[PDB]
This record gives sequence, C-alpha cells and structure tokens, in this order.
Amino acid sequence: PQITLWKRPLVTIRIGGQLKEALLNTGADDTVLEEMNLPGKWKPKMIGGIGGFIKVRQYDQIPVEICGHKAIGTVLVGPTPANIIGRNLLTQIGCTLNF
Amino acid sequence: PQITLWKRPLVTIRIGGQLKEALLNTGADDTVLEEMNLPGKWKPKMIGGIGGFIKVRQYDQIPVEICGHKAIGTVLVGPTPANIIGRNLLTQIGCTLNF
Amino acid sequence: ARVLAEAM
Repeated sequence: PQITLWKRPLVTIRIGGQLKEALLNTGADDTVLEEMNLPGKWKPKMIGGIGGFIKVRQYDQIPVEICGHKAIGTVLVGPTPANIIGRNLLTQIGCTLNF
Repeated sequence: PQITLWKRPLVTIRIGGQLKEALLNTGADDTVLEEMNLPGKWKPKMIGGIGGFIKVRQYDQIPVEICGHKAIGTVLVGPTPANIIGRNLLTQIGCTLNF
Repeated sequence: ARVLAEAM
C-alpha cells in the first residue's frame, strides 16, 4: 500500500488474537506497545527518546500481523505514549520511504 | 529516492546555510532540530515523546532543503538528541511509506 | 504534538 503523511500513519495490527492501532514509525529502532500481557519470558530493557528513558519489558520472536503482512520479532511493552511499529518489523514487511 | 530501513534513515538537510544530518521520522508530527540561533520571532512550546516533554522554540516559515527538495514550514528548536524531520515537512517533499 | 523518536 502507499501511505501519505498528511495524517499520522496509523494501521491495524493483530498481536495474537488482538487488534490494535499502531503508528508506522521510521524514527524508532524498536517496536513499543502500550502495557499489555504477552506470553513468554521477558527481560527488562531501557529505551529512550525525547524526554528521556523509560523501562520496558522485552519479548522475543513474537508474531505480529501488520495490515495483513506477517512479521516475527522483538516487541517491547511499557509506558509508551503510543503504540509504534519500529524499523525492526518495518523491514520485515518490506517497507520503504520514497520521494 | 527509495530509502530502506535497515539503518536509521539519515539524510542531509540545508537550514539557513548550515548543512546537517536529520532523521526522517514518520513518527514525528513536527520537525525538531538541535539547538541553533535562527533569526526571527519564536513562541515557546512543549513537545512530548517517549521519556516525557521538553520545551522548544517554534519558528515558522523556515526554509529547509531535504536531499535537494525545497520545503518551508515550522521548525522547533530545542535540546533534542538528534535532528528530526517530522511529517509537517515530509508531506512537502512528496515522501510516502510503501509496502 | 508527538515526536516519537526512539532508540534502545
């Protein structure tokens, strides 16, 4: 699909058997989702941005469906102001920037 | 050009004669640049991200060249770790997301 | 406004 940037680039993702709204963010290395319960063991990690750092739970090899395209990788969960799909999963669905 | 996301999407920008590297951020509403002394009036603003908020200065109608593409718009200047080109300017250079 | 830049 071709997505313009007049509005926030939000899409629907299926994390397990759960639908969520997420922002395609090329300015993020990682994928961070609001606090939610996920299966598996998680390691505490720390990620930062504007404003500073926050502590998050890391989950590996998690399946995520982004607008129909399947991906499997790392997902961080924590006090993020918004759900964001980072470059770790965007590359998996062959997403690129063009202009 | 087509930009992949294997690495951070850093490009060269021309602001007021000085050239710097900026991150193409679809996850940013605004364009935030590292501290610099631009001419003109500016209103104080608060922008938020992952670790909270930071105060920045807002300048309007600022000329900026992104990899050879001329654009003009609002530019926030504050203590940001990196230079960020938000959607306000990306919609001006025809930048889209594709997959 | 939100600038969701992020890095680990």
